Amino acid sequence: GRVRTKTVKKAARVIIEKYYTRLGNDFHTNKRVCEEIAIIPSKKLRNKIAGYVTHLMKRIQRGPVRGISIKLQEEERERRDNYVPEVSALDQEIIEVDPDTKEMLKLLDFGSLSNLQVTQPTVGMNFKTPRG
Amino acid sequence: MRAKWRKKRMRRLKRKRRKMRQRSK
Amino acid sequence: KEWLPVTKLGRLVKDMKIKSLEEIYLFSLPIKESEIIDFFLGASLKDEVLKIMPVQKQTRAGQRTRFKAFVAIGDYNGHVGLGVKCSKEVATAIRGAIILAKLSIVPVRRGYWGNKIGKPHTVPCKVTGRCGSVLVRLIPAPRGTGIVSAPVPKKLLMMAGIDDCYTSARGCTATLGNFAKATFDAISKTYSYLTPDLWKETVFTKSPYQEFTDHLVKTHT
Amino acid sequence: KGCEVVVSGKLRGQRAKSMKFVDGLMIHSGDPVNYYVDTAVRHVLLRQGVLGIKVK
Amino acid sequence: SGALDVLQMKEEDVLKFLAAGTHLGGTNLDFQMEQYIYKRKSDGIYIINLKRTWEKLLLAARAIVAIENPADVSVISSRNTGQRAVLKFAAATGATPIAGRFTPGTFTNQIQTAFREPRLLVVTDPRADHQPLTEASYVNLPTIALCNTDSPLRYVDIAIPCNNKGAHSVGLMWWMLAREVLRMRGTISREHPWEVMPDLYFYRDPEEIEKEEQAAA
Amino acid sequence: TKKRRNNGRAKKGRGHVQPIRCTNCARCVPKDKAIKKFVIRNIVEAAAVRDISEASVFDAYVLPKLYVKLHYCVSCAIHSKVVRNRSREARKDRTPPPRFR
Amino acid sequence: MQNDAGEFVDLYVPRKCSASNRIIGAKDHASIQMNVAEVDKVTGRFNGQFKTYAICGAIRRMGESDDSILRLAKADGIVSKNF
Amino acid sequence: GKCRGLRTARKLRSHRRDQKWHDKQYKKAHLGTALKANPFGGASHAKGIVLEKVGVEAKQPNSAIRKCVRV
Amino acid sequence: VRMNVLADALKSINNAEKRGKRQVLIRPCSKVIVRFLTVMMKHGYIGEFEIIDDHRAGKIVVNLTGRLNKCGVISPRFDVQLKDLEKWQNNLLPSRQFGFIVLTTSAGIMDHEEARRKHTGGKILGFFF
RNA sequence: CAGAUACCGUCGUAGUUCCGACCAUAAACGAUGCCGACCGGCGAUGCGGCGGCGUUAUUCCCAUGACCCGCCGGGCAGCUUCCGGGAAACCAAAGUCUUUGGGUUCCGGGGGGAGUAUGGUUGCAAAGCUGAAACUUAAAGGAAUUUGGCGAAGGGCACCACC
RNA sequence: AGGUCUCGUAGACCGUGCACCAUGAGCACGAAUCCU
Ligand SMILES: [Zn+2]
Repeated sequence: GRVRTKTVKKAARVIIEKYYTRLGNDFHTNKRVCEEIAIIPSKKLRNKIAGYVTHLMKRIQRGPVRGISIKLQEEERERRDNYVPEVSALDQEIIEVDPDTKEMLKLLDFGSLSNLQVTQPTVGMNFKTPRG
Repeated sequence: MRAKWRKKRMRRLKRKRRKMRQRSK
Repeated sequence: KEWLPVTKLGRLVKDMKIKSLEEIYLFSLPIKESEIIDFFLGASLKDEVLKIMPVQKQTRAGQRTRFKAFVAIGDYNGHVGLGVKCSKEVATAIRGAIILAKLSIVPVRRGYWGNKIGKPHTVPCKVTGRCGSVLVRLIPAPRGTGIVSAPVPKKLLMMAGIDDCYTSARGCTATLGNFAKATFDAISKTYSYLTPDLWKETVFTKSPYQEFTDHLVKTHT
Repeated sequence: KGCEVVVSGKLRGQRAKSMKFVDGLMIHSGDPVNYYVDTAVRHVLLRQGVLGIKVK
Repeated sequence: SGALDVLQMKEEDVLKFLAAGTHLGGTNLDFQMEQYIYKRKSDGIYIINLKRTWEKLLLAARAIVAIENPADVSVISSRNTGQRAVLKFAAATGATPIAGRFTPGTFTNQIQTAFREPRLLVVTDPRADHQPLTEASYVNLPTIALCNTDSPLRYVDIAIPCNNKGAHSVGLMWWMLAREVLRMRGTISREHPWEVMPDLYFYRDPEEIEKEEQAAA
Repeated sequence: TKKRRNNGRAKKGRGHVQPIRCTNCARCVPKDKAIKKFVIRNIVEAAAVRDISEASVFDAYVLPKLYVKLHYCVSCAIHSKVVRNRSREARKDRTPPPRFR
Repeated sequence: MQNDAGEFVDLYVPRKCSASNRIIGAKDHASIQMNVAEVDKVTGRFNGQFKTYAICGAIRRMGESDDSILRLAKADGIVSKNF
Repeated sequence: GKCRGLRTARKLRSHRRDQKWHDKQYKKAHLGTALKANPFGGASHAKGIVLEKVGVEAKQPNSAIRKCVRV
Repeated sequence: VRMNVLADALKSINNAEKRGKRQVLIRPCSKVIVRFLTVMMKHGYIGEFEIIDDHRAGKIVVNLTGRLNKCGVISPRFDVQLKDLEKWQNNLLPSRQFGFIVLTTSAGIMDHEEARRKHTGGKILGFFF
C-alpha cells in the first residue's frame, strides 16, 4: 500500500516543528517550501514529505498532535494551566461532616467548629459488589 | 516392550517352568 | 586517551577532592566507571585469566559459538574482584571481563588465630559462600600454614591477600564459574559479619555528595 | 564511516574457514554502493595454499 | 515536627482537609497502615487521623529542607491527576519534575540522555508508580510517597497518609508540602498568610475546561 | 514434571468421585475432571423464528428453549475446539472467556 | 581491629543500621542514609545542624522502614510524643 | 542420623551394619562367591599353558583385529 | 509432643533475631532457660528479660538487640570432660576469639571459660556467638 | 488393509448384581511418614461460639430461622511476595541445614541381569511376602532456553500452490 | 387537541465426528590470546 517510512515521517515532523508560519494547506506551496529550506536529493521523497506535511497540518488545525510541539499551541496550554478562580473552591460557606470523624475531631484538638454540621448515617451497611 | 506386558510374559514363562518342574518328578 | 566522567562521582574523583575508595566503600556507592579503580589502584592491580569456556547456540544452519572468559583481579594486600564476559571472539571477551572485574572489587578484612601479634594473615571467621550447588567454606588457620585448597581458590586467595586458610568445598566443583563465584561470595561476605570486636555504636559522617555539592554545582549542570 | 575486512582460505587447519571483521557502517544494495565503497580482491601465496582478501 | 507550638494546624488547615476530603480513604486496608487509621465508619470507608498526617508531612518537609541543593529533589508523577501539581511544586521549591512517562533506566543507565542522579525522591502513588521505586532501590536513594490506605507500603521511608484518588486532595497535599518546605527554607514568612491560591495544583478534565471557557471569557 | 498446581481436576479431599460418560465418545471420565458446557439453545435459531411467529394460532407466543448439559472428555473437548492450549503464564487463569452478547 | 599493641589495623569501620543494628555492606545498594533537618525553637527555621539515620537494605526490601524512621524520630524528639 | 538419643547405639550400629552390607564394592570383597568365580583365586599373577592363538575384534567405533590367546 | 523446652526457646529467639524483631515470647519457662539467658545477658548479647508469672508456667519476653548471630542446642546432653572440650570448641565455634559453649556443671550453669579456670566439666547445653 | 486373528459395525459365553467362603494386589499418588514449636499479608469458604446499625417470617416486645458487618478455634483449598530453600520446575513448606543435633519408624547407594534362580512361607487355584549371584556396560538419568518436526493450534503469503 | 413516543440495529453460533497413509544401514565434526 502507501505507508510512509522513518525518513519521511521524521523529516516532516522536524520541518513542522521548526517551521509553521511558512507552511500551509496547499500541497504545491509547502512542496516549494520543502524544496527551498530542506536539502532533498530526490523528488519522490520531496513529494512524500510535502504530502505528509499537508496531512499533518490537516490534523493540527483540527486538534492537538502528541508527536510534535509548535509555539502557537504551546503556551495556550500554560494559559490554560495558569488560571485562577474567584472563589478558592475550598473555603465554602458550609462543609458536610460525618458523625464518626466529628467525634474524631472532638478528641483531636477542638470541641466545636463554626462551619460544620453533623449529617445522619445510613440505615444499613451494603458497600461491596456481589462477588461471594 | 513396555513393563506390563513384559511382566505378563515372564509370568507365563514362570508358569510353564513350574508346570515342567512339577511334571519332571 | 582522556577521561570524560559521566557520573558526578567520577568528576569528584578526577578533580582530586576524595582521599581513598574506602569512603566510597563505607557509603556503599555504586561504581560504574571501571578506571576510577585504575586511578586509585595503580601497578599493584594484576589479573590472571581463569578459564575460557566456549558456549554454543544452535541456529538455522550450524551452531553459533561464543567464548566466555573468566578473569580475577586484585592487589595482593587488600581488594579482590571477579568478572565474567561472553562475546564473539576471545580478545574482546577478555577485555570486557577485565573491565567487569575492575568494576566490582570488594574489600577484605583479615583476623588472627589466637594471639593478635603483628599484621593479620587469616580469615577472621568461618565464612561461607553459596551459588549453584558449590558450597565453599573458609576456616582460619595458624601462621605459616599456607592456602590449602583447590588451585582456583588458592590463586584467588593469594590474589586477595589472605595468606593462611583452611578450605572445604562440596558439590560439583568441576564447573569453574560456580566454583569461582562461590569462593568470591565466601570472601566478599567477610565484612558482613557482626563480631564483638566492633560492637561500639558508630558515628555517621557526612556523605561526599552533600559536602562537595558546592563543587558539583560550580563545575557542572 | 565504516570498513569490512574478511580473510578467506585455510587458517591453522586442513578445513577452510572464513573470519569476517566488520565495524561501522556498510551498505550493500542500491546504486549508492557503486560510488561510495571501493572493493579490492587480492591473493596471498602462502606455503600451504592461497589466501583470499576482500576489503571494502 | 510538631513538638513545638508553632508547627500545628490552627483553624484553616483542618477546614481545607475537610473540604478536600483527605480524611476519607479506600475500602481496603494494608497491614502497615493500621497506625494511620482512627476508625472505620459506615459504608466501608476508613478515616485517616489528621494529626498523624500533619506529623508525617512535617517530617517529609524536614527531609526535603535537610539537603541544601534544591535541584537534587526529583518529583515524579505519571497519572493525569497530579500532572500540574508536580510542575508547580518544582516551580516553587526548585525541584526537578518528571510528569508523564517515567522511562526506565534513568537512574541506572548513564548513556541515556535523561540520566538523572538525585538525592531525594518524591512520588505520588506507590501502587501506580512501582517503576521509580525499583530504580530508586537499585542505587542508594531514599524516597517520599503520598500513600493511601491500601497502597503497597514497600521501599518507602516517609509515608504520608492521604487521599490520592481525588484531584483536590492531591493538589492540597502538594500545596501544603510546598508551603511547609518554603517556610522551613525561610523564603516565606510564617505569620503572614501565604494562602494566595491553592487551586493552581488542581487538575480538571477537559469537559470542565470547555465548560469553564464557555462560562467565562 | 508437574504441569499444574492441581492435577487437571478439582479433587482435593475425596480420593474417589463418580465417573461419568462423554457425549461424543463413551469414555468413562471422572465428574470433576470432564469439561462441562451447559448450553441454552432455542428450538428455531435465527430465521425460522419469524416463520413460526407469522404463521401461528396464538398471538404473542414465546418460543420455548432447549436445555442440555454436555459432558466432554479432554481429548474430545480439544478435538471439538472447545478448549485450546495456552501459554505457561496464561495457564493459571481460571476466569471464563469473555462474552459480547 | 586491634592487637596486643592496641593499634588499629582494619581498613574501615563499616556503618551499622540504625533500625536493626546490622552491618551495612559495601555492595548493599538498597541501603540509604537519611538526613533529617531540625528547626529553631521560636522562629522556626533551619538552624544548620543534621540528624542522620541509616536503614539497611533488608528493612527497605521488607518494606517496614517508615515505622523504624518514625520510631527513631520519636526517640530523638522530632515527632511529638502523643502523635 | 535419624535415631538421635543418648542410649541409642545398638540401633545405629545394626542399621549401619545392614546398610554397609547393602552395597556393591564392600559386598564383592566379603562374599566367597566373587572369589571362587574369579579364575585367579585372589592372586595377582597366574601361570598357564597356551592352547591356541585366537583373533578377536574391536567394538563399534574403531576397527582392528586385537590378537589374543586361549590359556 | 513437646520434649525439650530450651530447644524451642532458642529456636524462637533465633527466628525472631533473623526476622529483625525487637521482642519475643517464649511460652514455657524453666530454670535452665533463665540461667542460659542470664549467661547470654551477662556476656552482653541480649537485654533485660521479663518473666511473666502465672500459676502454670511462666512466659519470658527478652529485649532483643542487634547483637546476636545464632543460638542453638546440642541434643542429647552429651557429657564432656576437660580433655574433650577442645574438640567441641574447635568443631562448633567460628573463631578462637569469641563465642561461648554453655555447659551444665556441678558448680552451676556456666560457660566453657570459667569451666576451664574452675577445673571442672559436665554435660553440654548449647552455644551462641 | 498388501496382510488385520487390530481401530469400526451385528450377535454373544464367563463376568457385571445379591448372599456365603477365599487372595491381599493398583499411577492404593499430595509420586511429599507421624507428633510438637516458630517465622508475612489478603479476600472468600464449611462447622461451632460471641458481638453489633438495619431488612424479612407483614407493622409493638423477646428468643429464634434467613440476610448485612466483624472476631475467635479446628478443617479442604486459593492469590501475591528478593522471608527463606532448591540443580531448577517450584514450595508458606519442600523454610528455620557448613551459623550442620526437637523426638521417632520405614527405606536408596551407576545402569542391566532382576523382583530373576534356589530355599522358606501363605493360598483350592491364579498368585502374594521374603529375595541373590555369575556375567556385562560408561553411561542410564532430573530441570530449562533458542533453529527440529507434529496426520498440534491460532494469524498471514505465493499461479515455481490451488480454485 | 396532537397521531408510527425516543436513541443504533453483527437481525453472524445448522451441524457433529471426518477413508487409506509402512520404511530410511551410514561412513562426515576442527573447540582458541597478546600488540610499539
Ligand atoms: Zn468422548
